[PDB]
Amino acid sequence: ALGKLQDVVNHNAQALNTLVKQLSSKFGAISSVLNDIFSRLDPPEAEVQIDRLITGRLQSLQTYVTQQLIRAAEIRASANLAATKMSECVLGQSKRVDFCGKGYHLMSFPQSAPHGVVFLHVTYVPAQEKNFTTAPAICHDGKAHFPREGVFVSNGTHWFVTQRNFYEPQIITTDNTFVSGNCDVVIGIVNNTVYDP
Amino acid sequence: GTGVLTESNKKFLPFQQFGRDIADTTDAVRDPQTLEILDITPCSFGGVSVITPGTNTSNQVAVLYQGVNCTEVPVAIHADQLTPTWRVYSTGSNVFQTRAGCLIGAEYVNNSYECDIPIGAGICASYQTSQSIIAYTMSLGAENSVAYSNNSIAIPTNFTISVTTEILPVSMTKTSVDCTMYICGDSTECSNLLLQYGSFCTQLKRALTGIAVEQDKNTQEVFAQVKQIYKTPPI
Amino acid sequence: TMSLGAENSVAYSNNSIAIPTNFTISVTTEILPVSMTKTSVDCTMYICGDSTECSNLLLQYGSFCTQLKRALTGIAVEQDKNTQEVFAQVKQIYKTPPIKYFGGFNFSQILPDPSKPSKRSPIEDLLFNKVTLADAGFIKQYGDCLGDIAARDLICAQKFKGLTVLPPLLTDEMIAQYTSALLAGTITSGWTFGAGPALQIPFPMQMAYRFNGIGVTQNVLYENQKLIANQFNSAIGKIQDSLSSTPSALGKLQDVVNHNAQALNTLVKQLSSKFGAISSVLNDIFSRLDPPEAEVQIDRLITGRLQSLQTYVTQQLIRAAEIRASANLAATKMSECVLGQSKRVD
Amino acid sequence: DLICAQKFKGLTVLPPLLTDEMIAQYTSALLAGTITSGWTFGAGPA
Ligand SMILES: *[C@@H]1O[C@H](CO)[C@@H](O)[C@H](O)[C@H]1NC(C)=O
Ligand SMILES: *[C@@H]1O[C@H](CO)[C@@H](O)[C@H](O)[C@H]1NC(C)=O
Ligand SMILES: *[C@@H]1O[C@H](CO)[C@@H](O)[C@H](O)[C@H]1NC(C)=O
Ligand SMILES: *[C@@H]1O[C@H](CO)[C@@H](O)[C@H](O)[C@H]1NC(C)=O
Ligand SMILES: *[C@@H]1O[C@H](CO)[C@@H](O)[C@H](O)[C@H]1NC(C)=O
Ligand SMILES: *[C@@H]1O[C@H](CO)[C@@H](O)[C@H](O)[C@H]1NC(C)=O
Ligand SMILES: *[C@@H]1O[C@H](CO)[C@@H](O)[C@H](O)[C@H]1NC(C)=O
Ligand SMILES: *[C@@H]1O[C@H](CO)[C@@H](O)[C@H](O)[C@H]1NC(C)=O
Ligand SMILES: *[C@@H]1O[C@H](CO)[C@@H](O)[C@H](O)[C@H]1NC(C)=O
Repeated sequence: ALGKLQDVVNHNAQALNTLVKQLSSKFGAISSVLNDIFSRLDPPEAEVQIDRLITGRLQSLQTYVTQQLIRAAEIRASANLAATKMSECVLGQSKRVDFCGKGYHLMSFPQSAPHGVVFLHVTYVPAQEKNFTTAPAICHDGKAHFPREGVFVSNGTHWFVTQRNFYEPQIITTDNTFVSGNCDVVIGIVNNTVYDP
Repeated sequence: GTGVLTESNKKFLPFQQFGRDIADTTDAVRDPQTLEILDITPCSFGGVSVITPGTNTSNQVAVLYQGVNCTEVPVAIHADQLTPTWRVYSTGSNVFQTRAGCLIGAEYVNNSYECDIPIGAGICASYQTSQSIIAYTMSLGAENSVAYSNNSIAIPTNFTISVTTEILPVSMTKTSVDCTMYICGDSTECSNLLLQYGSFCTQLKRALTGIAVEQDKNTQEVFAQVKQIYKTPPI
Repeated sequence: TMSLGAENSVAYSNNSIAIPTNFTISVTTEILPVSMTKTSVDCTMYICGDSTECSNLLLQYGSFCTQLKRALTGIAVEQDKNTQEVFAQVKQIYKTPPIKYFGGFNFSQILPDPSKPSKRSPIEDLLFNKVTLADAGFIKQYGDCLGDIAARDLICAQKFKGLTVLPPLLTDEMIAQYTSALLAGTITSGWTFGAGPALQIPFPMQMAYRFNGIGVTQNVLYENQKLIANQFNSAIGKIQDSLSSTPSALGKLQDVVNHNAQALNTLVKQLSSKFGAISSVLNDIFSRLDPPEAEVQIDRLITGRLQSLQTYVTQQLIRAAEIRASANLAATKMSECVLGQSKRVD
Repeated sequence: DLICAQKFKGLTVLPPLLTDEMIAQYTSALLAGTITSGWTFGAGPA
């Protein structure tokens, strides 16, 4: 579950552990303790031994710092992503798919984890389907009849105009249905009535 | 140098003896005592890679030899050629060749399952049944044929309310290093020699301070988007 | 001097509105890199050319080499993650229905082709052929590398130096199957399958709802169905022609491949630098010097080559971060665009 | 702990400016507003 923060912590700890362990490395030099080098060699050669050791250790610090720069850049990308997620989904309702949850989005709740943030995207998912016979327009009186908002479906014999994301049939009336043109150009136009209130 | 010697079909000009390549390594040589032009090629090699279920579960294991074909891999027994002390695998009967390299220790299965130990080029091993390591091409999923028709729609009559977590990192630990004490602790001569390298320690110090303040800004701009703290109502 | 463009004088008038009276569908491509090539470097065959004393001397340089290997492994697994999260969003591989009459729209250019042994649509075949990819994980038995070959010389030299590439986990056929599942679902179901399984819906109805989602009612779709079908078909054919004509259409992917090839090949050239040593061959250094000076030169050369490898790794890390940003962008595009309809301009 | 050991050799770990109680208070404010106000409190008041 929490792998995406556990890895942050473990990578930081591992980098520091490697940086510490580098102290024992010799880098070709006779030993990795400077006092022994000073108290066992003459200054001219103690000089070069220390030179090599300093170069190695400084280069180790340098690579540590560069790796940290790159990790910080990637974490800043994730922090910009988290800021956008909190703004767009905690403080609103997002309209872009798969940004704030698999499915249609309703809300979101933040929870503060150590070195991170956790969101609880409360989404909406349709479950149970039922096939139907659908027709783009209904030619009542020669004129076509597009559904004002919804799809045309037929439970076999009768036609209803339901919404698209939750089956809920209503009888056809002039308020579900707007008209534009005539039933001579569109294909799949059908013949039905449109009750007038 | 070491390697394998080959009858080079190439022709040297009468005065230069040996060739080279992109890197200045020798890639040919005119053999003395025979005046024959000889090639050089490194003895075959390649990384190995171990495929193990967790030790808490099993102790048997399959080994992947990357790149190499399944011809020289068994020939290379540990006694002479195979450097690692892996003698049983150099003789196993379960040798199977994939596009990643010759692998030893798994039985190829003609089935297909969603897998856990990726190998490469589709293959991926696992543990199954009298129970050992398999090696099978992965399965993308249950190949479905969604029914298209030009007068049939499918309208959902029932919903559900998922709630799915999503975990994002925000900040990291704000380390900081002490250049001189790290490189050499309490050695004045070493400090003298160390200051001679210029603005390295200052540069590291500056970079790490930049990272730390960036962390503080990260947390501040992820969470502190609220004008004033609010209270939940009593009821 | 650079011309920004043809000067124009848009006309303002507080009782003048220009309402268009005719549209024009248009299909326009958009290339994106997703995954780079998974390299993996052998520390002690590059740094320490097939020698014995040098390797022992390397054994006292700390954990630089295991750290390098660990970083490159992280990059490789990251690349497989990128590909898997961009393409394999669909849980269950759908497949196209036998009939291909989608109200008049012609998908033959994008839907798969049963004739070819490579089960890819013709457009995928075109751009595929166009991208000149260097070898990425053949079997390369010792035999194919041994010889006086000419074109394989580059990969052979890289392998000889120990530098090598690893095959991507998902073969190109599995990638093709993933893209075909995305296509079949988005054709016969629409955006509906981004919120669960795929709900079937006749394609003219789906285009009617796409239309209705940009402020134009649906009658300008149902009343002009054949005209829009012809515009769509022509547009797709044009795309095919335009891709075929200019080889620079997809220069981004070629840029990725070439950047990797250059980056790794510089590495092979680096070995021809003495670094202030006697020569660039360890064996000669060991075979002409006494241990004291020999070791000193060896240390000088090992530090040089380790520094070169460190630079290579670092730049690989940078480039992998850029590719991961592009792959996150492509994952967001395949979500908000392929699996839905986007309201974000441009 | 190992932290003391790595503390020597001069590798300090500075604390984060925001303590976990402060961060928890931030998220508590967010939750209370988003529960009794909705989206309204991203735009000006609550
Ligand atoms: C809808 O038709 C398809 C066509 O085969 C069928 O598989 C499916 O079961 C039908 N829907 C229901 C709810 O039965
Ligand atoms: C369809 O809906 C109508 C609504 O009046 C209902 O009377 C009828 O029983 C339903 N089923 C069929 C098969 O017509
Ligand atoms: C629909 O009705 C019209 C007249 O009302 C008739 O001319 C036409 O043939 C009918 N078509 C169908 C498909 O019922
Ligand atoms: C070395 O011995 C071979 C034996 O056949 C002979 O051909 C060759 O000339 C000899 N080389 C020299 C330099 O004498
Ligand atoms: C492995 O070597 C054999 C040698 O006869 C060759 O036939 C075979 O094709 C090689 N493997 C592959 C995958 O090419
Ligand atoms: C649906 O598809 C069938 C088979 O291609 C076709 O005969 C029919 O005309 C289509 N729908 C219409 C327009 O009636
Ligand atoms: C809809 O689904 C719920 C479970 O999600 C179930 O309890 C209920 O009976 C189903 N039918 C209706 C009409 O709600
Ligand atoms: C719209 O433009 C197209 C050009 O492709 C033309 O063929 C068509 O007749 C135009 N329609 C109208 C109503 O002007
Ligand atoms: C679709 O385009 C292809 C390529 O030209 C060809 O089969 C034909 O022109 C069209 N066929 C159908 C059925 O649309």
